[PDB]
Amino acid sequence: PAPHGGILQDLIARDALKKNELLSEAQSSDILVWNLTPRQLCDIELILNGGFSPLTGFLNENDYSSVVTDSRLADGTLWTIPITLDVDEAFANQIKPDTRIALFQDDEIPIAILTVQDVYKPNKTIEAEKVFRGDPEHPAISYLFNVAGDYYVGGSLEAIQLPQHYDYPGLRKTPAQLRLEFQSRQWDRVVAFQTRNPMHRAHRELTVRAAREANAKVLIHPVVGLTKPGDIDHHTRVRVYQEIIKRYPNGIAFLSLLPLAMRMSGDREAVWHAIIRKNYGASHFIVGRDHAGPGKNSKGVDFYGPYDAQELVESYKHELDIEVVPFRMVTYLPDEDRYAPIDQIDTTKTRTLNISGTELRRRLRVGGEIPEWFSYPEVVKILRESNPPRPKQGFSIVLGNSLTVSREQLSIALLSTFLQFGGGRYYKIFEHNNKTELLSLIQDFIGSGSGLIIPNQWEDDKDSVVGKQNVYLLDTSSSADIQLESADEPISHIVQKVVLFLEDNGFFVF
Amino acid sequence: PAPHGGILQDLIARDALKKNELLSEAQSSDILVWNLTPRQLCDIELILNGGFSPLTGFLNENDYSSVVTDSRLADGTLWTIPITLDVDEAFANQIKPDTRIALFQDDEIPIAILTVQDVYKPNKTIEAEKVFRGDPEHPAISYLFNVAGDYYVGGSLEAIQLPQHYDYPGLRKTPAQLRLEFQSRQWDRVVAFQTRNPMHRAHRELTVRAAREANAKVLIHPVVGLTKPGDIDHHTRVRVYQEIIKRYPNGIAFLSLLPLAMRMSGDREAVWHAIIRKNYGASHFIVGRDHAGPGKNSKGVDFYGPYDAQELVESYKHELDIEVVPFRMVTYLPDEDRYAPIDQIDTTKTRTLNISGTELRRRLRVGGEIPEWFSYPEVVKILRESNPPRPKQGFSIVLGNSLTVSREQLSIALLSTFLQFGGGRYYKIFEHNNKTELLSLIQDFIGSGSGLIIPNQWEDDKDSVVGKQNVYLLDTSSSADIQLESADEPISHIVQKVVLFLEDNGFFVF
Amino acid sequence: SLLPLAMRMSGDREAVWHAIIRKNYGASHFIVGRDHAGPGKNSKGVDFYGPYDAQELVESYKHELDIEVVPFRMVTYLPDEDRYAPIDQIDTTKTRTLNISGTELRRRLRVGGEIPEWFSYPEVVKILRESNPPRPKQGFSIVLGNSLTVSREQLSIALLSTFLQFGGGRYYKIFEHNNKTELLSLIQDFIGSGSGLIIPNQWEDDKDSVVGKQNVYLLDTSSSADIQLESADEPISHIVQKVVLFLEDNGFFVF
Ligand SMILES: [Ca+2]
Ligand SMILES: [Ca+2]
Ligand SMILES: [Ca+2]
Ligand SMILES: [Ca+2]
Ligand SMILES: [Ca+2]
Ligand SMILES: [Ca+2]
Ligand SMILES: [Ca+2]
Ligand SMILES: [Ca+2]
Ligand SMILES: [Mg+2]
Ligand SMILES: [Mg+2]
Ligand code: NA
Ligand code: NA
Ligand code: NA
Ligand code: NA
Ligand code: NA
Ligand code: NA
Ligand code: NA
Repeated sequence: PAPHGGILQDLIARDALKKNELLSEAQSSDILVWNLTPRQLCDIELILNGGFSPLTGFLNENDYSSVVTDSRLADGTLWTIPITLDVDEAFANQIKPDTRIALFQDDEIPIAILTVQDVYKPNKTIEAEKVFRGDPEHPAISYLFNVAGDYYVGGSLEAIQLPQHYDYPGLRKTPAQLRLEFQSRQWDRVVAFQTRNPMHRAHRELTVRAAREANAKVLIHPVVGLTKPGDIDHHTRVRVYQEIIKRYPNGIAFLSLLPLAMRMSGDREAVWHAIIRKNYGASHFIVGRDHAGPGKNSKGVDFYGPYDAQELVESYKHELDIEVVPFRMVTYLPDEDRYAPIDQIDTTKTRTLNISGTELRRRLRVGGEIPEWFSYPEVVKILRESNPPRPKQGFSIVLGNSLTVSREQLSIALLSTFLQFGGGRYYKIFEHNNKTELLSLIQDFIGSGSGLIIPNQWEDDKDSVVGKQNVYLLDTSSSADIQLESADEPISHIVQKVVLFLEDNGFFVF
Repeated sequence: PAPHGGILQDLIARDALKKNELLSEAQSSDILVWNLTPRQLCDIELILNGGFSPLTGFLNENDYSSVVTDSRLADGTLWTIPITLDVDEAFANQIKPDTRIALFQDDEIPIAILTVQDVYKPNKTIEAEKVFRGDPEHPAISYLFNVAGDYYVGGSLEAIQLPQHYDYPGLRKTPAQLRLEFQSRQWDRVVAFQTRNPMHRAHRELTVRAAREANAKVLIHPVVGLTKPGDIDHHTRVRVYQEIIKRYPNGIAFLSLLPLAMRMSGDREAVWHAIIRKNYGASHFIVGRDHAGPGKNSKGVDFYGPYDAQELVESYKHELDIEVVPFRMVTYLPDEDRYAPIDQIDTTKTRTLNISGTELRRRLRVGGEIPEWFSYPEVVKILRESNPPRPKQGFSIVLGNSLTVSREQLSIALLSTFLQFGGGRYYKIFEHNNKTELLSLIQDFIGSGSGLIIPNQWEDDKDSVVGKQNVYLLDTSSSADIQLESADEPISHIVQKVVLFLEDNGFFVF
Repeated sequence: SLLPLAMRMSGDREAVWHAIIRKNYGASHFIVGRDHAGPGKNSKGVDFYGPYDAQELVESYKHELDIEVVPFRMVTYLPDEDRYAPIDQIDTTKTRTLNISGTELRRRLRVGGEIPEWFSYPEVVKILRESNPPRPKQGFSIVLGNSLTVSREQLSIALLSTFLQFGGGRYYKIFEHNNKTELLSLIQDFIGSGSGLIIPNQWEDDKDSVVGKQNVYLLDTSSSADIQLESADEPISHIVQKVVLFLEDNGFFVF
């Protein structure tokens, strides 16, 4: 269907003949520069390539306010997620309306020139409540307060070039490009599938049934910008998509990556996804259970109800101009060797099997088997590689502050001991000297599968620098992972405690 | 047989009742301390545990000189390798005869008290020529000049404790201990096998035949102190020995580790090995082809003739007091599915197969198959782990000084590109800032299998800090591993050059 | 169909006889092979019959045998073509051919080695391996020679305890025959059963015939001993080693 607002605002194409001129202005000595944050790069790419039609810049306060309370742009155009350029006070003060500023990437690549319409300090409590529902634990609110700038700069954009990406150049289709790809194949009915996760047999099955019921071709449009915190990296995920797309019948599916920065804003985001896919050329879209929802908070309560998304999108059905296909999740029937829509089988009368994310995570952590009815083997092989089991995981042993035995000798004892065991893990007694440049290397070593022995703890005002994954404290204190019987426990006893701890946790296997 | 000189100089046992007294003296405030170098720890352990009977300390000049020219101690006792305590001038000056000094390990563990008999500056050109044959490339001469102190301190030793080791506590038998292990099994004929390498089927076969011909039990006595430069680490090797010892018929073999510091001094060392094994309780010993020889020098010439060792040991036969079993190397006969002594088959009349070290190294580098007739599978599995093939090897790409493209962008491009590929290798753009504390981490990352992208070169006065294995220079210069067409070559072209280079070299496999 | 014939291995005469016999059983044709029904060569390595005596003799009686004799066209395997072809059709020096002699087949079976499907069908090879197991599965006997002055009761006990350490499932027995025929005749049955027997003393020479000599080894100082002792009073532990390593060299034990 036609782009939201009727026109594809592909600013790259619009400004093609001003590229040199704009590029030269961006590189002028007198122009004020702003370095785009990683989320802003995600947003500006979608504005510049028309992914966010009718947007043609970051929202000024007039539009922003309507989006916050009315879920629309001041002109009444449905638009549920505010896209603004958040800056700090120091920069906001240097700019006034009509000021033209340059937006760079990595402090070296000019992306666009923004003509300032306004500068304002939004009430983040209202946005937090109105747009994201108010739970301080909602990733969007966390970002809203802890990362986002306190001042929004609204203004019209002029394009120099889209944010630079060196990976998957072939798959990052812009709206215009994707539309031409469909057009060259004569596809005029396309159902799009959103995801920020690996795809298993069930996803393959459900998307194909969608294709069959909507009489449409399939578009697997995964998000590769910012997704939920803790999600699997997009490189791993792209590898999985590239693998699963080969499992569809020839000529029925197309894989294209979307550099979107999700807010995990549930029902509002679901609407936004529909609009965005319409701009990219899809005729149909599937909205899932708790679509774009971040789940439950600490108190175990739902950030959104499982059907809020589908209900909200349905309420805007008459103006979305993109058909929404009903979400029919499928489950595996052992006794019939097939998948079937969950709404068609009687739980208490028919056998069904499925592997929850929690269980999948466990199996991967212990190197256990994962059945082909759940996920294709080539897909599982990829997941095991990016997330190796414990015998292949790195780790660190931190000699606590309470230790009175010789740190130099205990570290040497641990090294010599670990080195006896096989498995190929690399070991290092690592001294950081409380230097940040060294502390930041700890998780890289662990990520590399290495075993580090750290002679002493770093200062508390440095915790933030070190990731806590697979990092274990050896100390007399109660908060120690490997508790010492006493501060002067004999080195050989300590060594045993560590070895058996690592064994119990799967790092060593004999 | 009886220890060389007639008495096992086990100083640990001799001084058992002075341990507290000696320990207290070593920890006195006024006593002069010397930190033992890694080779001296190897030597003192063998002196203290009687491994070097009749030695009871480091050689004074009187004995040392006789060993250098006469191959004997001043009393006429056969002794071919000088064992001295080499120190720098600053320390030598602080000591005079009768001075009692303490010998520590790791600057914290007291090993012994040495009563200085003399202090002298040896003519290292004579020792180099007389003891090690004079080739400046002989590892012993290299050490003699580049590492060893210029002053020898001769003196009698009193034991506090043997050098601390936390790995393989069970297998490091002292002479007295090994002798009791043989005695408890009623073994009175034992043939010992020396090695600083992995053991393959041929070694298993030849040692068993030795046992059969000498009517003796087998002692696999591998060196785990210092061996030849470039040798496989002893942890890997011990794993292999522990594995192969299980392939002998029950009750025929015993595995014990020897903390010797080899000099790779060919025929002289061969004699020394015989003496040492006699002290440890062996009745027989096998002297191999080019036994304890370092091979050929740069000009491709032999450091020693292949039979110098066997000939020298044979010339001392009447006073060694340990039988030397003839070395009968075996080779595999495909057509008969068996190994047979090489001196029994006609090369041109019978089929024989064998895998040279060079070829073994290749197969391991490319992950190729290695047949069970060559080495037991459990042994090969261990070698593959410590020395993984290229797809599992780490590496570094150094952005040369000639580069005029943006280093920050080229590094980012390489990262994003590498991250597309699968395989689980971990990647890092690593900035060392010419800091030693960071440069020394490069090979640890590579040893961990990681891929590092280094934005700029380090200063030449730092080369020594970084190992050169799997480190590749991207530069316009001729000495670059990955040569740029020009200093400003487009980033995408450079990326391709690197990817294809790494592929050609096996790091990436598609 | 099985024929309860008692062959005489009488070469060409027997070949004729086989033709007659098959005619009686109803065959219209018969193949006479190379050295058909021949026993091979004698000690001096000379042929009991010429390779074509049989075919020639049968051919000379062709007009009265009343059964057609089909020419014998032996086939060989062509690796490069994955097929068998008549040996009389290929040029030895121009075309690759593979084949496994009886001697080699026997070896492979004795050592448990692989035998390729181009030579014999796997189900056929499985059967041959069962009736003729490789050395690790073969029985054997160790006879303590008459020259031994060490204690026979202790050496036998030492050997037993030692063998019992090793795995593999072979059953062991210190077997006393007391020169009784009823016991001596059981030796090869035990060996045929895969068992390992330790025999404390030799039987009288007028009894040799009763015991098969397969896998029976003499431990003695004499020159004709399979496992030669350094001396009659060699220490028991040394003797044990000599035996273990001998059995290993010969494939009975594998570690
Ligand atoms: Ca703030
Ligand atoms: Ca719920
Ligand atoms: Ca205490
Ligand atoms: Ca010097
Ligand atoms: Ca040579
Ligand atoms: Ca240029
Ligand atoms: Ca013949
Ligand atoms: Ca005697
Ligand atoms: Mg882009
Ligand atoms: Mg020690
Ligand atoms: Na429409
Ligand atoms: Na999904
Ligand atoms: Na709700
Ligand atoms: Na002696
Ligand atoms: Na060797
Ligand atoms: Na020579
Ligand atoms: Na003839």
